[PDB]
Amino acid sequence: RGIIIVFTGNGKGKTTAAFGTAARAVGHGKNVGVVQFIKGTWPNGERNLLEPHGVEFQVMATGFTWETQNREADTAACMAVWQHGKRMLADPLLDMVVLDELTYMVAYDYLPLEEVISALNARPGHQTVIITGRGCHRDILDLADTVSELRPVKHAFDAGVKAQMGIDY
Amino acid sequence: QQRQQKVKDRVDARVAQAQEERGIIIVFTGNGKGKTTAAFGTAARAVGHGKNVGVVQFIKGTWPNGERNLLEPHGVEFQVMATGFTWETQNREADTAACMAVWQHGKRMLADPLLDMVVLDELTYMVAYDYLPLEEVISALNARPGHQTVIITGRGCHRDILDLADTVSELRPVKHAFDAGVKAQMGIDY
Ligand code: B12
Ligand SMILES: Nc1ncnc2c1ncn2[C@@H]1O[C@H](COP(=O)(O)OP(=O)(O)OP(=O)(O)O)[C@@H](O)[C@H]1O
Ligand SMILES: Nc1ncnc2c1ncn2[C@@H]1O[C@H](COP(=O)(O)OP(=O)(O)OP(=O)(O)O)[C@@H](O)[C@H]1O
Ligand SMILES: [Mg+2]
Ligand SMILES: [Mg+2]
Repeated sequence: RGIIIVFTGNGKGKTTAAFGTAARAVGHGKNVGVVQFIKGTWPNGERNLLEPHGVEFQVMATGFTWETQNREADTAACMAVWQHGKRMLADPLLDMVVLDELTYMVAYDYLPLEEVISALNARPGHQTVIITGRGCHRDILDLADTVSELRPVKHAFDAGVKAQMGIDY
Repeated sequence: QQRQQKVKDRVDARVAQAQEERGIIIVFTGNGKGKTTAAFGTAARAVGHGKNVGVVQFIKGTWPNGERNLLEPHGVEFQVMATGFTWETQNREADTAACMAVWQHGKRMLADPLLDMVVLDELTYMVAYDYLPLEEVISALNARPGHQTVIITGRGCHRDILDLADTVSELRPVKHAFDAGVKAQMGIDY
C-alpha cells in the first residue's frame, strides 16, 4: 500500500526529505523514479549519488523563464517533463516516485491540476509518491495521506550564511 | 515594469550580503514525519559532491537501516545505538551507559576536520531524558571544525540547542497516514 506524501512549507528540507526517503527506499532494495520540475544551476548531488544505484531521473529542460509572455514555451517544457511523470506513476515496478517541486507547476497553471490528480489516483496500489514544494494545491493536500509543514523557525541565510555545496545544493 | 527590477535588486542585494561561509547547525524538529529523512537527504546530497559525512543514531530501530545500507559503502560511518535500550527509569544506568557510548563516537566525528558533515540522529531525546548532558553537546558543537556542519534531529529539542542552531525547521504534521490507519512500511517509515 503506497501513500501520498507531501513536503511543503517555507523552511529548508522538503527536497532533502524526499531524497532521504528515496535513499532509504533504495537502501531497502526498492525501485524509485524521480522527476524534478526545476532546473538547478549547480550539479545535482542527489542525482550524482542515486542515479548510479538505479534511480531514474528526469529533469526539467534548461532555461525555464517563469515569465508570463513565455508561458507557452515554459509550459511545453513542463508538459514535457510531466510525461515521464505520467510514465512513472503508471510503472508497476516502481515502488516510489519523487515529484520534485510540482507545487509551483500546478500553482502557476503550467501543469493542469486534474492531470496530476488523475495520474495520482490511477497509480499502482503499492506505489508511494512524494511531492514537494512551496504552496501545494488544496486539492493535492487533501488527496494526500501524509503531509508535513517545514516551519521556518530559523534559517542560516538570514544570519548572512552563503548557500554552499553539500548543504544547499 | 520597474517592480521586476525592484525584486531583482532585492535578491541581488540579499545574496550580495550573505557572503559568510562555514559549517552550520541544522535542526529538524516537530512531530511531523521527515526529521531523520531530511538529514539523510542532505547527507546524500553532500556525498553526491564528494563531501565527507559521519552519522550517529541515538535510537536503534526494529528493522534494517536502508540509509546505512546505501550510505555506509560510500564511506559514511555509522555509529548506532545498542539493542535493548530501556526507556525504564529503573534501568537508567544501563541505558545511560549505552548512550554515552554512542556519544563518544559523536564526540569523535565532531572533532574530526575531515568530516564536512555530522548527523546526530535522534539526539533530542537523549538530552531531554537526561541520558546525556547538554553542556557536553553544547561544547562539542562549540569546538567542531569551522567548516563542519551538524544536523540534529528529533522531537522536542532543547532550546539551548535550538538557540545555538543556525537553521531550524519544525515539521508540522498536517497529515499522517498512520492516524488514518496506515501501518508503518519499508523504504517509507523505516
Ligand atoms: C522559494 C524561492 C523561489 C520560489 C518563489 C515563489 C514562492 N515562494 O512560492 C520560486 C520557485 C518561484 C523561485 C524560482 C526561482 N528561483 Co528562487 N528562491 C526561492 C527561495 C528559496 C526563497 C525566496 C523567498 O521566499 N524569500 C523571502 C521573501 C520574503 O523575500 P522576497 O525578496 O520577496 O522573495 C521573492 C524573490 O526571492 C522571488 N524569487 C524567487 N527566486 C528568485 C530568483 C530570482 C533570480 C529572482 C529575480 C526572483 C526570485 O520570489 C519571492 C517572492 O516574490 C530563495 C532562496 C534564497 N536564499 O533567497 C531562492 C532564490 C531567490 N531563487 C533562486 C533561483 C536561481 C531561482 C530560479 C532561477 C530557479 C530556477 N532554476 O529556475 C527561479 C526564478 C524566478 C525569478 N523570479 O526569477 C536563487 C537566485 C540566485 C541569484 N543570485 O539571483 C535563490 C537566491 C536561491 C539560490 N539558488 O541561491 N524561487
Ligand atoms: N527558508 C529558506 N531560506 C533560504 N534558502 C532556502 C530556504 N528553504 C530552502 N532554501 C534553499 O533554496 C533552494 C530551493 O529550496 P526549496 O525552496 O525548494 O526548499 P527545500 O526543498 O526545503 O530545500 P532543500 O532542498 O535544502 O531541502 C535550496 O538551495 C534550498 O536549500
Ligand atoms: N507523526 C508521526 N506519526 C506516525 N509515525 C511517525 C510520525 N513521525 C514520524 N513517524 C515514524 O516514526 C519513526 C521515527 O520517528 P521520528 O520521531 O524520528 O520522526 P522522523 O525523523 O521525522 O521520521 P522519518 O525517519 O520518517 O523521516 C519512523 O518510522 C517514522 O517514519
Ligand atoms: Mg526543494
Ligand atoms: Mg527520526
